[PDB]
Formats: sequence, structure tokens, C-alpha cells
Amino acid sequence: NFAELKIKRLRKKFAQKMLRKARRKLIYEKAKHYHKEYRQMYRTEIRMARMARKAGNFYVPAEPKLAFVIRIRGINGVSPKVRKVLQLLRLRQIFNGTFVKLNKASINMLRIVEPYIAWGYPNLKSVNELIYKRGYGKINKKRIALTDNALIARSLGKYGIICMEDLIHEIYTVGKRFKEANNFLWPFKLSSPRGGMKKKTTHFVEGGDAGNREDQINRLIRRMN
Amino acid sequence: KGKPHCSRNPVLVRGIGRYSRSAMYSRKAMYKRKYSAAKVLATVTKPVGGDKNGGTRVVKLRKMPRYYPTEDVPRKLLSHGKKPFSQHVRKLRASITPGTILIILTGRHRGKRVVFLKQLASGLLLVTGPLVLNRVPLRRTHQKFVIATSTKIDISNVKIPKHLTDAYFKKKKLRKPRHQEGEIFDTEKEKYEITEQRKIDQKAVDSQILPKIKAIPQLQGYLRSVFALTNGIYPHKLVF
Amino acid sequence: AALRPLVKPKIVKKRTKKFIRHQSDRYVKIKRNWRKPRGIDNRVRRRFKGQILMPNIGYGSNKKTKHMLPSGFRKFLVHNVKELEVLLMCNKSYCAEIAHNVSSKNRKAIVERAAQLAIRVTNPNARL
Amino acid sequence: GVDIRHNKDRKVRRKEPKSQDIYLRLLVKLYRFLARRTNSTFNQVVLKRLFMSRTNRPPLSLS
Amino acid sequence: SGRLWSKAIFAGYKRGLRNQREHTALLKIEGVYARDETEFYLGKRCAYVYKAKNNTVTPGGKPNKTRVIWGKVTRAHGNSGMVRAKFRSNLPAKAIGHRIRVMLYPSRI
Amino acid sequence: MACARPLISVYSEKGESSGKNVTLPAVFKAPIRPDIVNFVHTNLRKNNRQPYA
Amino acid sequence: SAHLQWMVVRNCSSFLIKRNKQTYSTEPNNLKARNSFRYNGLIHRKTVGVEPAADGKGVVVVIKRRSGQRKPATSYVRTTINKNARATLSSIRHMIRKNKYRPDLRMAAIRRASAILRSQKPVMV
RNA sequence: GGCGCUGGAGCGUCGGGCCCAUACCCGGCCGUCGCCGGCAGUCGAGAGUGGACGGGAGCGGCGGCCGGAGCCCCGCGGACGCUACGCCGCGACGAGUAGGAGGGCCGCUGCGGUGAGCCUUGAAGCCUAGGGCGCGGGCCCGGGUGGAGCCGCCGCAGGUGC
Ligand SMILES: [Mg+2]
Ligand SMILES: [Mg+2]
Ligand SMILES: [Mg+2]
Ligand SMILES: [Mg+2]
Ligand SMILES: [Mg+2]
Ligand SMILES: [Mg+2]
Ligand SMILES: [Mg+2]
Ligand SMILES: [Mg+2]
Ligand SMILES: [Mg+2]
Ligand SMILES: [Mg+2]
Repeated sequence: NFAELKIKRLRKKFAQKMLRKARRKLIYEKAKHYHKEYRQMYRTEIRMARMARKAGNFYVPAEPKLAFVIRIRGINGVSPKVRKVLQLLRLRQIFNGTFVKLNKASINMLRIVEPYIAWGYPNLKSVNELIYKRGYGKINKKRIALTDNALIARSLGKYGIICMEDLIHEIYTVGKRFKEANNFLWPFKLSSPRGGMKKKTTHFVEGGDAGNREDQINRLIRRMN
Repeated sequence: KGKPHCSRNPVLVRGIGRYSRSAMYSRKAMYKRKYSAAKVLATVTKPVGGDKNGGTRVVKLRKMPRYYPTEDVPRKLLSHGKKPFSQHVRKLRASITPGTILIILTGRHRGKRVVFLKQLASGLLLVTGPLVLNRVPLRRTHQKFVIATSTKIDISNVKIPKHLTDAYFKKKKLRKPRHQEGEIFDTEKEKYEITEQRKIDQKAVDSQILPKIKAIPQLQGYLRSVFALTNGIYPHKLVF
Repeated sequence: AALRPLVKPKIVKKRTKKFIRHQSDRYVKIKRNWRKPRGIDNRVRRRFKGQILMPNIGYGSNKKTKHMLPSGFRKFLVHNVKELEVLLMCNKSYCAEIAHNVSSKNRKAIVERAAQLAIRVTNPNARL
Repeated sequence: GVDIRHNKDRKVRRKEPKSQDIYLRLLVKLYRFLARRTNSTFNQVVLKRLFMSRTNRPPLSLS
Repeated sequence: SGRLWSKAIFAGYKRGLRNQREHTALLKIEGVYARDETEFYLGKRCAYVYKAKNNTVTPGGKPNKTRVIWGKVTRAHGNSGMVRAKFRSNLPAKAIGHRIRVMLYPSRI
Repeated sequence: MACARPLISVYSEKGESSGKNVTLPAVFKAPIRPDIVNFVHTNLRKNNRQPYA
Repeated sequence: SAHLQWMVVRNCSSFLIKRNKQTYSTEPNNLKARNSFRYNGLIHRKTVGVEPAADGKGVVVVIKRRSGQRKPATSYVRTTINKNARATLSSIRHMIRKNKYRPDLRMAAIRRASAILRSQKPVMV
């Protein structure tokens, strides 16, 4: 039965290799399609603004639906409500970052913890840098580095997210399974901001760092990780 | 079997080929090169000889160990890199081109100005600030421990001998065979001897380097002089 | 010359000095053996800067090199010849010390047997 | 510093029998192996009951 | 035949006001009074050369009184041409205000 | 093992077997319980003690 | 049974030595002389041990027979091997592997025999 | 805060650099906690996300259209392991009075066992710019003095640590 069992193991290994090849091709084509979608959205915003300006009107862009929140103050002397909301945002340490889906409830929570955080609207590059350099998964309650696509697939494949690109797409374009994809990510442990901060104790619009800076959160992220 | 071909995928950036997967498929013509279907003797038999010793003997090579140590060390994991020194790529600073005047920073020839000829297989430079000028023979040196000046001579179309290699310039030693405990001093041979082959090579190289040095004024005086730091001058403000 | 251990890793000591007891320098009645300070105002206990350091578990040695002698072996105490053959199979990692109260004629035999068994002794010439 | 609380980190539960009964320890070894190498939750329940104390293992009447 | 090393002064250790990190030293190289001029000296070997009572072996020579603590420049310090140096052993405090030689050895030019 | 009781030969005063065999008593297959033996030994070694004060 | 006797003597034994954060067992048939269930030379139905010969040459390989488990006088069979080192190691390898007599002690016995033979050979100068 | 500072080392509004906390990031080591995680498969033939058979009818690559049995052996061989109260992996975490708990191959004294233990070829004790081990409690070894007793391990019991 030796020849037959050799044939069995060769057939099993070959089927496994073909399955891996098919999945890799699928991942490649999904990433290509995501690239097409990203450039379509980026050009669409410009085109809409251009036609409004040609007509002499104003094109108001959609209010951003994704935010990046970074806790900037430490854990000493925190009021109970601010402490609770920071725990619900999973910011239990200074220079911890989390993606937040923006709506009325989340925005009001951000207003509650406004002095303790700096938040803004990340762009595609910021999402890519954050997921690729500091992306860790919460797999079996453990902080596991996203070194393989199988780690994402085994935890989120039931939602259709099977690769780094799928995770980045779901985070960037806030999809149906954004809650699952975001909670799968361990909160980002960012370094100290290289080059320093302006003033962590005051709001951004008064020369400090706390509060909502609209899109300067990308500059903060570049210096931060 | 067939003749090996060139890569057919030019490298534009390290790790990335110029052509895609389908492009390289068409370039390789994989559409028609499709295939579907179609040791060492451990023991040796030797005639032992002698009457009624049986026919022969099946003598195995690599007999089992006579002794086993009380405990061993587990084997290492695999590193997918870490090439030996002989296989390392050799990098040369862009300021060091053949014919450049270099300044030695270490050794007995400290501060002397020599002429660069070629990088060797180990990356060590081969220099000869000609022996008639500053007593520096054909000698190896390290590019990390030299300063490449701006003055150069055109040492193209001169013949560096082929045998001038790392094995040629490698140091030789005498000690210590046939001697274990030192009760009689083995300090003999400590006087290094300049080989006649080395003298011939030095003469051959210098006879064709010197006329090009004399071709520009007082470069021979420059090479005879040694480099030094005056109290007013600072190496970061100096153009070499 | 000397017998060599199986492996000789670099032994890293987090601290090389001793943890002396607080105020053991000011009194002869206070030995240098470490005692945890439990005074209400004790600045050493409170860990003020520039004070005597207190031992804690962070100073623990690497488990691979713990109890290793500078030679790379680990010490085992033997009282007679019979307790020496337990190291016959631990030859390349454990070395024997003859106990301090073993007589000269007995430790001579212990040393000879250890030389036979290739077992290292850290005090081979100790009563002669 | 991290804003967490450490008072509930250590879960209080039996990881082994407090008894020194060697027969009990042998059959705890057996059911440790079975609970590890099988998916039967029955083996897990039996192992955790073997860990338990006498008051947590009350006698069962024939009736 | 020549000095062949740049003069520097051991200014002190890396420190705050009330904390001192002796594992790294601050060097003042002569003639270097701006941060942008310090790039040449990064990575250069530096030596604290001193004399003692007992003779020690000299590489390529007879034993003498000279001893060296070797080190190298790691990065620029401040804006005024200070550099930081790491030595094999932490520099003795008696060397503050004394000579350090920057040896040019790992040349990048 | 527990239900199996072998035959032990009775040895004569000269050290060799006398040909007589005794079935192993069932007490030699009883549970071996060092914890209970230690407990009983600990508590009974106190009973021969003589008071001091 | 071996496991029950191990639970009895794993910490209470006259052969047990606990010193210098180490532990050792000095029972006669213990290869590696370590306190362990696998290497204990008393609790197992079949055991193998290697000892130096009475004269300082060769080894004695002792194995436990199957029948007389409760009869210690005839429970052990001892053979003396006084061949060269390679032949001795081959003999021990064949006694353990070919007989399938505790194959998990094969390299322990081979290493112990090598140690004994190396100790027996005359010292150098 | 001192020296001092007045084209500022003062006051107001601002920029770029730079300095360093036990804070943040990366890495090493220690411990705790968690995964009630893995290992009885020591299974160099084990081979496992089904195999078995047993006859239907069929192709596919080799044995000129009929065709078929495989068993290791030119080597007889193959590291370590698993005190399972053991060993191994991964992740997070580490302030602490009063107080609580665990571990102690930390220490003292005596008892039952055990070490075919140590010792007048020198015990206990003591001294020591001697060599070390442990985070630590402490311990081992060398040298001296001393002159008759002492210790390890498994349990037991305290008039047990300044
Ligand atoms: Mg505060
Ligand atoms: Mg900087
Ligand atoms: Mg405040
Ligand atoms: Mg220490
Ligand atoms: Mg004192
Ligand atoms: Mg107080
Ligand atoms: Mg912490
Ligand atoms: Mg706490
Ligand atoms: Mg604590
Ligand atoms: Mg009392």
C-alpha cells in the first residue's frame, strides 16, 4: 500500500497548493479592485467640487465618517466619566490610537473626552501606515502581530475580510462589519510625537493639541509612528 | 538538456523585475513549454584473502563512533541568509577610483600618501605609494582607514600583474609544528624576508606608475610629504 | 588543561554588588544582611533617589546562566566517592566540590576518582 | 502607565487536588490526558470535579 | 610626524539638572561650533589617553605607562557643536576638562 | 493484579524452598496510602510522649 | 505498578539526593542517575543498567527478567562485555533495540557505556 | 535661587532648532497572571481533515492487441526529552502604608526515618585584603585557630530569627 499512500499524500499536497494559489490570486485581484475604487473616490471628490465651481455654486463634501483618536494625557487624576469613556474607546494608555466610526453617539463621547484626546480624519496613507507598521490583532484575547494573512482570515473571514487589504478597506470605507474589523485590531501603541507637541493642555484651535484637528491628525500620525 | 539563457527579466529595482508575470510568461513562451509526465555505495565488497576465510568481506565505510560524549548540543535553526565572508558583496566608496591618491591613517605607514590601484577580492585596496617615494610597497589597506583625496593620476592602460591577489598578500607564519612546550626560544624567522618575487613585482609596477607621477609637477614631492593636522586646520573644513 | 563545559554562554549579571542593609554602615550591631525596611518614614523603603536600593525580582538572573560558576559549570557538593558517580552522566555541565569537613586522605581518593571519571573539581588541591 | 485594575487578575479556582491521595492523583493524570486530548466536555467536567473538595463532592444516595 | 587626530574636551556626561547618565559623554571638538558641522565626526573613533603608575602592554611596542579608554562619537548634541560619545568603559570624572582624541579612523571621505 | 494472589514458597531454615506454598494474603494487595500512613504515624508517635513543663 | 510505586518514591527515597538546586537518584539500575519515572531502576517491570566490571576493564550490562518481579535474588541477569568500544556499543545497541527491551534507554545506556570505557582506559601524559 | 543681566539674560506677541522623567515606542532579562494553552505519539515509520473492502462498468502513464502486486534494507541505523508536583509555547502585566495570602533547595533547636553520611590523616565554634553562588533570606568552598563531636534529605515538634 506504499505506492497508494504516496499517491494519496501527493494528491492532498497538490490540492492544498492549488487552493493556496487560488486564494493568493483572489487576494491580488481584490487589492487591484480596491486600488481602482480608491482612485475613483479621490477623483470623484475633485470632479464634484470642479463642477460646482464651474456652475458658481458650492459643493459641500460628505461629513467624514472615520476618525482616528489618540489619547494624549496620562492616567493620573482623571474624572470618572472621562475615565469611563476612555475605557470604552479602548484608550487606557497615553499615545494609544483607535479608529472610531463617527456618528452622533461617538461624537458626543469624543466631546466628553475632548481635553484628553487629539482626534481627526485619517487619510488612506495614514490608515495604511497604521495597519502595516503597528497593526496587531486581538486573537484569542492575545496581542498578535499581523505577520500573515491567515491570522486575519481565521478571525474575520466569516465577514469577508481575509487580508491586510480587506482590513484596510473595511477600516477606511466604513463598511458593514466595521465594528468587528475595528475591534479585531488591538489599539495602536504609538510612540511619542517626534518633534514634540505644541501644548497638550489646551485645544488645537487655541494653539494646543487637544480636541478635533480636522485633517492635521495625519501630520500628527506621521510624527507619531 | 538545453543551453542556459540570460534572465530575460531585467532588474530595474532590487527585488523587482521590469516585466510582469504574464509578460514574462509570453517572453519565456511557457505556452508551448508545457510538461505533464515522462546512490553512493556505503559498503564495498573486498576479497579478504587467505584460505577458508569465507569468500569476501562486506566492509562498510564510515564505521559507527567508538565513543559518545555524555551529552550533546542541539542543532541550530535555519537563518536563510548570513553568507560567508568570501561570498559577501564588496562595496567601494565613490571617491576611490584607480589612480587616486589616498592617505593612510593607521599602521607604520601612518599619514603617508599612496596611489590606489585596485580593489581586491576581499574588498581591501591594493596601494603602492611608490617605494622610491615614501617607502610604501605593494601593500593591502582598508578603505575604511584611508582618506581619498581629490588628486588623481590616470593609471589606466597599466598592467597590474594577475597574481597580485589576497592569497599573494596574505601573511605567512612558521610556528608551531614539531614543538609543544617552549624551553628553547622559537624567536627565529621573526625577521620577515622580502621575497625576490615581491621585489620584481614592485619594480614592475613602479616602472610604469612613476612616469605618470612625474607627468604632473611636484606630485612626487606631494607623495614624499606626509599628512598632518596643523593647529589651525580642522578636518571637517578641509577639502581633500 | 582544565576540563571544559558543554557550552559557555556569556553570563550577564544584572547587579554585581551586594544589597547591604539600610544603616548597616553606621552601626556594628546592624549586620549587612538584607532586611526589608518597614519604618513609616523610611526613605529607603519609600525609594527616594540616591538611597540604598532594595532587592526585587527584577534583578533575577537569566535562567539559562543561573547558578553558573565563572568556569561555566554548576556546583554540586560531594562528601565521599560514592556521591561522585552521580555526576558521571552530568560530566559536561556539573563540577564537584568536596565538602569542607572531608579528611585529606579521603579527598585524595575523591580527587583521583574524579580525574578518572573526567569530573571537574573546583578544589582539587585543598588538604595536602 | 495603563489604566487597568489588577484586583481580579488571578482567577481563584482549583488547578489540582489539594489531596495527597496517590490513587486520586493517578486518575487525575488519566483524566487530565483525556480532557486535553479529547473534545469531550464530559472529561473536562469530570477532571474539574476530581479537583474539588469533599464539601463540593457531596455523597449521592442510592435513592 | 603629525597630530593626525582632532582635539576635543571631555565636557561632561549626558545629564539633566539633577540626574547624570555616565554611560555616555559630551565632547567639545575644537573648531566645531555648530550642529551642522558635526556630521563629519559622527562615528569616528575617540580615545581618552592617560598615564598611570604600572606599565601596561602596548600594541606594537614596549610596555609603557600609557593607557586608553576607547570610544566613538554617536550623535550630535545641542546646537553648538557638542557631540555625544560612547566609550567601552564610562569615562572617569577626573577627565572632565581634559583631552579626547578624535582619530579620523572610520573615514567616510 | 488486585484480584490475583500468587503462591509464595516457604523457605526452610537452610535458606532454600521447603516445597510448601502459601497463597498471598489479600492484605498485601490492599491500597498503599503513604499519606494515611504518615498521618497515623504522626499522631501515634505523640502518644508515648512524656510531659515536660 | 510502576506509576503507583513512582508516586510513592518520587520524593521519599533513600536513593534521593537533593542538593545545590539539583536532584539525583543513586539506585543501582539508573542510567543518568536522575530522579525520574523513566530512568528509575526499581519501579519498572523491565530495566537495564550498565556498570563497570569488577576488574577495571569492560562493562557489565544487567537487565531485569520478566518473571521473577517479586524475587530480587534472580530478578537480574548480568552479562560482561570486554570487547573494544565499538563492539561493546554495538552489543548494547543490539540488546536494547533488537530485543525491543526498553528502546527509550538505548542512547542513555550507550553513553553510559562510553563514559565507563573512557574512564577505564589508561590516562595520558 | 545665585552670579549677574539694560542692541536684553526685562516685558508682550510669535518662529525654527535643541535638552531630558522611572512617561511613550523597539529590543533583552526576571517574576506574576492569563490561554483550566501544548506534550503519555520515545510513533526512524508514525502518516492522521474517514478509511476499509468486494463483486458493477470504465478511462488515464508504463509491462506486443491478452497482460499488474510492491514486502524498506549495498548500510540493521538515527540527538535531547516526560523529577507529568515535569517540561515547553504565546500574550498582557509589575507603585504601596494598615492589612490579607502564597512560596521559601531561607535560618535555629530537638524527635522518628534515611545518607553502608562526615570526623583525631582533625567535629563544633571562631577569625580571614581568599574564590564564588542566590533578587533575597542566606549558603558552599580555600587559609588559619581549635581539639570532639557534626551535618544533608523525607517527615514530626517548638521556649525558633531583634
Ligand atoms: Mg495632573
Ligand atoms: Mg531630535
Ligand atoms: Mg490640569
Ligand atoms: Mg550577587
Ligand atoms: Mg554594620
Ligand atoms: Mg509617612
Ligand atoms: Mg508598567
Ligand atoms: Mg496593585
Ligand atoms: Mg507590588
Ligand atoms: Mg521566644
